[PDB]
Amino acid sequence: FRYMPFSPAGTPFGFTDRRYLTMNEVGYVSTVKNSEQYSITVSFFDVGRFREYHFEDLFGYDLCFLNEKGTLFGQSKTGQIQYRPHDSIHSNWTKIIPLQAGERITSVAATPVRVIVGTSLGYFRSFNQFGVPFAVEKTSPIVALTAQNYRVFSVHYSQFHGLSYSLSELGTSSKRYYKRECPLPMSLPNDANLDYYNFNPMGIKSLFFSSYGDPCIFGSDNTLLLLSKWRSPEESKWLPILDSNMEIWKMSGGKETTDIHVWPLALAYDTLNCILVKGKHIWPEFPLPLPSEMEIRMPVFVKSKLLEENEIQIPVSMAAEEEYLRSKVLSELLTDTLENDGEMYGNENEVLAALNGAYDKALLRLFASACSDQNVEKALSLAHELKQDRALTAAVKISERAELPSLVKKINNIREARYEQQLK
Amino acid sequence: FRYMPFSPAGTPFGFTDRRYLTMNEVGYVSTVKNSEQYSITVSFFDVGRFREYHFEDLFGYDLCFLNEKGTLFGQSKTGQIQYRPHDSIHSNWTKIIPLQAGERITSVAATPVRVIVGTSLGYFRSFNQFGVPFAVEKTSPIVALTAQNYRVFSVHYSQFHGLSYSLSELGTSSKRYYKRECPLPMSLPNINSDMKKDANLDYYNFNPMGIKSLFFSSYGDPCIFGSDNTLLLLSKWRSPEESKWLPILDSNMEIWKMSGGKETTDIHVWPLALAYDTLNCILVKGKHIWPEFPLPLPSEMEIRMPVFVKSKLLEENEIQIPVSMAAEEEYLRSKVLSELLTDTLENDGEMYGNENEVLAALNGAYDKALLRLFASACSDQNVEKALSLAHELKQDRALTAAVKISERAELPSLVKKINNIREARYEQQLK
Amino acid sequence: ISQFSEAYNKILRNSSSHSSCQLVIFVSCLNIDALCATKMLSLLFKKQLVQSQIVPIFGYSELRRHYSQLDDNINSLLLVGFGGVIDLEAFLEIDPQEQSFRRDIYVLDAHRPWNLDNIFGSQIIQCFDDGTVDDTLGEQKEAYYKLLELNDLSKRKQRKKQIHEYEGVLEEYYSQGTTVVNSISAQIYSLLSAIGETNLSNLWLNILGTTSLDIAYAQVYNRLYPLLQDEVKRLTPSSRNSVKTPDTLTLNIQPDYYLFLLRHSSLYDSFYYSNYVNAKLSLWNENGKKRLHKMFARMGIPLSTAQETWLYMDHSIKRELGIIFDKNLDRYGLQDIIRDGFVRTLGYRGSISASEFVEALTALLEVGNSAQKLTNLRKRWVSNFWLSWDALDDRKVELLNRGIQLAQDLQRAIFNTGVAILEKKLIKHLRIYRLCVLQDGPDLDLYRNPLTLLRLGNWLIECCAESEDKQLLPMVLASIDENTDTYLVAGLTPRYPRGTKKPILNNFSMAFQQITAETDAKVRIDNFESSIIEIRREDLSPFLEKLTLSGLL
Repeated sequence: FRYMPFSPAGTPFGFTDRRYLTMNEVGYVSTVKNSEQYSITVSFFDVGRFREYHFEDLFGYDLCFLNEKGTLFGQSKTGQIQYRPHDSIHSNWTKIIPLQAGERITSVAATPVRVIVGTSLGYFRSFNQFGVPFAVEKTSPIVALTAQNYRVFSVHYSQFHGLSYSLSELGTSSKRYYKRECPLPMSLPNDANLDYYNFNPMGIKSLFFSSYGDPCIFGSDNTLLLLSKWRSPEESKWLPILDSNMEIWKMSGGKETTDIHVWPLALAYDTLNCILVKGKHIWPEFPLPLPSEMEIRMPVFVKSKLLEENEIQIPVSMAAEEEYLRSKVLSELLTDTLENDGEMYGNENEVLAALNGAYDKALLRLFASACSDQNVEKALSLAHELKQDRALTAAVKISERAELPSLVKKINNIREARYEQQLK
Repeated sequence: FRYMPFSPAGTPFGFTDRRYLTMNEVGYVSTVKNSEQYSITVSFFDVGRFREYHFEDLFGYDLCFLNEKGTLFGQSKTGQIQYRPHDSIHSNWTKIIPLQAGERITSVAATPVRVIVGTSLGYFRSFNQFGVPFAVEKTSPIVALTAQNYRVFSVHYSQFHGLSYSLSELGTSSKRYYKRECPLPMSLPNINSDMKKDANLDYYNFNPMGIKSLFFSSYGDPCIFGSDNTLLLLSKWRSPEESKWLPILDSNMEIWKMSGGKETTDIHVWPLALAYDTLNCILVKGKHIWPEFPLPLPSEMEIRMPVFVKSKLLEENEIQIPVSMAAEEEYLRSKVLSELLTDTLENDGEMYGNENEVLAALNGAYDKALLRLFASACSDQNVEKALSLAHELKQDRALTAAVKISERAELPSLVKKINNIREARYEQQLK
Repeated sequence: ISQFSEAYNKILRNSSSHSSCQLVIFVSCLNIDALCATKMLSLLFKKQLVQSQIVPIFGYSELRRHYSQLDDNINSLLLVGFGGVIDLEAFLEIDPQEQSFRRDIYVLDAHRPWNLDNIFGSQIIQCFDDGTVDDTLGEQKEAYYKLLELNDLSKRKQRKKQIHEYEGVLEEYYSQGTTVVNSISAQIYSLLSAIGETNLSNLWLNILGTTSLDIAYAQVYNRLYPLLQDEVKRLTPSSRNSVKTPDTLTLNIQPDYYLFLLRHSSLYDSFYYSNYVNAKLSLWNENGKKRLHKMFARMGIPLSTAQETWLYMDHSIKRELGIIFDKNLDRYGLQDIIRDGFVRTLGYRGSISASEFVEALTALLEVGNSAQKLTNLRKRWVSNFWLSWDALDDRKVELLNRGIQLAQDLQRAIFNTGVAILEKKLIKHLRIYRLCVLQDGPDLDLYRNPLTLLRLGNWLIECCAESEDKQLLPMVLASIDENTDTYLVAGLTPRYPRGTKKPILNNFSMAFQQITAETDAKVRIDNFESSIIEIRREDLSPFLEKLTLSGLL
């Protein structure tokens, strides 16, 4: 195995002399090669907030990470790093990380109060915002890093066992571990495609943290994985709430192309930000693409059934099952976030009220279909999943219209049982 | 690494066009292929309660799992599943699970309140008894499943990892984990170069992991039986950091003792059911290790701890074991069973209503077997070894019997040491 | 002392209101580089959404009548290159009023002699002092610093001599000739890069001004041969050609020549300014009007396919000159022709480089239109300035070629009389310089506006650019068109034939202070640039008698 330098949302060179160093919601950092040196150009999307600047690269940095306060650079061959803050008040600092024979820096990370540097031999060296060292730790080799505030999330991959991930928090008292090298369910891969595989042996396109406190990962299998309930190890699980193949197929009309990929940028509570790249290569080049937004969809479909019923269109009855799965995951995560962290924007209550109303409404469409096919028993289990008290009243009217008097009395027993538990 | 569809106690075709889909304590499900389709006939051991029936298959359902309430069928290629209840109250239902290119259903499971469908990519899709879909969970690829009406037990394995075990329960509100992906050190099958022309090559091609059968016990303990012919039982499953695997049975020593010290390979053990003291099996005689059409009568085989020497048994001579040697094996067997039965009653309570008589008889035989080793230590004048054996006694009446063995062996210093243990236990009991 | 990002944010908050909080900038029109620096500053002030007011000023005596009479609440005055030599705070009194003052100008002076008060002792004159000169007369830390505060009969007597020791180092200093060391293109473009705004129009704009100084000095832009190279590669728009895009303004590099405006047109009127290049060799007419006819009429120059042959398949002939002058390289060795240069295109509408482009801007600034005539002469040059500033859009196309066809007659006009004053033989090397007085010829009207005069000297400094291994001194000319003998006399610089080792800036402005200090008998320095003054007819003859003895070089 060869330890290649990894960067968040980076693209390889290909047949050109320029590429993207890093890419996130703040902006993008790229490099332009000239006759004797390298040239780093940093461009942002929000031109009105920060000042755009550029400088010549004499040392030849190949690693970069961008956060809301500065830019960190790192050299894998000589171990020389440099942190450049956007404000002129803070001064620049340069320090050389010691490296052994054959040791290369594979991934870097930066937070405004701590600096995280990972190597191929598993050396964990942590610095503060001024360069003062605190501790030297020996762990598994880190191949990927992402951070929002305090948290350190490292992906580990050894020579023999490999494929694991760790989750930690750099608190004021001591470093606390929530997960200790749990196995990663990401699928490994079994010319544009050939060149990308060598530079990126694991196929990790991009990785970032969500705005609501949950870690997200996007592997080579093009499935958006959502880590829910990370504060409790008893109920911590991965949730694939979005499937790439289903979203492209429904919007286009019922076909499936090859040259239209989905590169992830950010996720801010409703849609996944992306760049529509059209061409042979899977990596973008220089034009300025407009950012697009894709609506989140659960990957639950059949392929033979969609062709018989015919941009490909989905009917009413089939979409009620997908709407039930999507609303159930989002309502549970939003409830636990507000009861533990509170409000963040100030409009979470209107989102929660609209989501809970659509959840009970979508369940009634499946409830009406069960009564039409005379399945009284399947209709009984659907009534217990209702949350609001007004949804139970609406279930009685669907049952009386379908001429089922025994189903009507069963709804009333659920109502009396919830009122007794509420008074205890 | 290409996977294979796994079923509980499934047998391959071999040199025929017919095989068994699944096999358990309820009954057996077999299929007969006559040149165009499959004919699934489900037979049971209890002819009095249920009625034997059969039907014609037009989809080729190879994955099956049988429980006390119904029969589940699954298709690894198209993803079409079907559940058939035995009683006439509930009606049949058909649903097609969507599957991508490459992805196939490897193992299915069925409980009366939850439906478990596992895939080759590790997608965990769970359904209820009415068909309402739940949340989709992405985990490691599942290769083996077993359940007994309430919990989900998954075994994970890939090409860059190794065999593991997970224990979870599908509750009414959310999924709760007892054990989450802990490593399982079960040995893999070692296929050599001479196995390519052997007649048992067909069994390993349908099941590369070598998992012959796996099921839960009558008292709720997880069990697994791999290709290494050693029955492994999971002890202390209520504590995640204290969970241990304890081998209480081995077939490789029992065949040699019953055959009079021979070296034949025509005798095997196929596990069907285990209710705390006897593993039900079928004595298959022949070259093949898998059963075929008509099943012989079931025999009874009591569990024995695999602690023997091979050179010592030949010098002392069905092979017979003496009194003195069997006391060490009886002590190891009774110690494991008494600890598990005590923790089961203090946390789950009674299940049949006769657990107290089993516990009283087991504790009496435990103290009695320790006295045989205690008498042997006094005869060889080892006073110090006899002191450590006295501390392992549970009942107060066993301490009185140890005094009489010590006085007969003419050891007055050993007598007073037994009385100090008696005074120490009475002081702790009053606190 | 002024970090470049700091003054921008500081001048931002001082006038950013939606009222008459008007900041106003001033610019001279007498310089091409003075224009192009200001144009890029205005447009970023548009997209930073501030109100403004732009006024040109052509005359140095005019500055009082344009500022010191009309002010209400202007807090932020801005100015481009006016007061490196004369102190404006002595020229204009500003009393200290309201240490954290009430109205603060900046300055963007580009010249070599500075003024010590304007950097040290700064209270309203916030000058541009960043990493421009790190050695801003580094010996000054005790001269004026002890001039500010100035038994003791033997002690103070020594202390007066130390002041007199400080007096000489302030006497040799403030007695130097002037140039521009660094163009104003260099400063503000570096400032915007500290802010970081990526537009190739800027990169097209900043290179224009430094291209203008290619005919006034040599090694100033020779330092900028890397800084042209890195930016066009760091601001690489594309790796492919990505053809048939009418937009996107692609930037490349291609070789080019002293023989100029070729890609626009006229290999015909190249024949004149090929003989300009042979005027750089050893002649002006004689051998060349034979010698040109080995290298030129080899192809008769057509009418219709000459839109194609000296546009396109002259690339077979530019190659052919490229394979002619490679064998004129180890043998001729005249390296005034092959040059690296720079070019741009518009997607369509022809390829236009920046060599010829500065040429159109000079001529279009020229033509394109008691004491009662000078007012109606001064209102012209401001007005015709104005139609050149809007030349930097795509919206001017059919006015762009207007200067082009204007330029290729003005040289034919200026060469028509240069050949006359040679053959008259009225250049006289008296002792130091050479003096020429164009008393009267034809077409005297094109010598009022001084921008033609430096070009006439630029042609005339090169007639004497032979070996001349003694007396490398430029000339002083004379001409008159209007009443009372105004006589816009001027001086030139000596030139080097691409071998500056000696420090040759100017000696005349030192003498120009002398004659102006003598009698004040109708002498004028009201024109802006110190290299041009005026004289009376009966004063030019005692002018030179004061100059043939006052050897100040």
